[PDB]
Amino acid sequence: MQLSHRPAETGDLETVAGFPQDRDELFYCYPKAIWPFSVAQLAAAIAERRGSTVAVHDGQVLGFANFYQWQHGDFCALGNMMVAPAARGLGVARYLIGVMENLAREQYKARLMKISCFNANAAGLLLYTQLGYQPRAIAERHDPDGRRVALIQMDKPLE
Ligand SMILES: CC(=O)SCCNC(=O)CCNC(=O)[C@H](O)C(C)(C)COP(=O)(O)OP(=O)(O)OC[C@H]1O[C@@H](n2cnc3c(N)ncnc32)[C@H](O)[C@@H]1OP(=O)(O)O
Ligand SMILES: [Cl-]
Repeated sequence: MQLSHRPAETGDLETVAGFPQDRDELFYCYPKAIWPFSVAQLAAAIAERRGSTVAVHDGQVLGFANFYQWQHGDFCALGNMMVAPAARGLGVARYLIGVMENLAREQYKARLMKISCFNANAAGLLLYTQLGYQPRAIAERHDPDGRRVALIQMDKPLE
């Protein structure tokens, strides 16, 4: 998987808004969104966030991520991490997380990256563990059916 990256563009949003395959996946990567996902919901997140970036391979947009918190000299918090279903398990998220780590360091002078994953998202928890993130805290949250879930907050030093 040779991959490139660039800022997200308007024409990318239809494709990216197709990445979550079901209500669970949408909850995991964007818990304030409501199913079905739409370009309007994606565009609204982009407008409130920073660093919205796509990963591209062989002319296809395969991954998306951004920051929902940014604090210069301090940390960024990575969210909306989503990969095309036909392209999972090929390193897209690993590549994109590295690009976002570099952007945090270079543009934000961040010392730390924060992420939070819902307990049911095994793939996400294992992704960030593989990339050297460690768990710090667990917070109670609710899913769209009002059921109690656990949000696992993790972080990683950027040096
Ligand atoms: C902070 C957040 O935004 S959390 C939200 C994460 N997003 C979602 O859950 C939305 C739906 N899911 C997806 O988009 C994807 O499955 C992602 C983002 C979780 C993973 O993206 P991928 O590009 O498939 O992951 P990538 O291939 O880069 O794998 C990197 C690591 O993730 C983990 N991983 C990825 N998929 C799986 C899986 N199906 N089962 C177990 N571990 C997995 C492994 O640790 C893997 O490392 P390895 O292959 O060296 O063992
Ligand atoms: Cl998010």
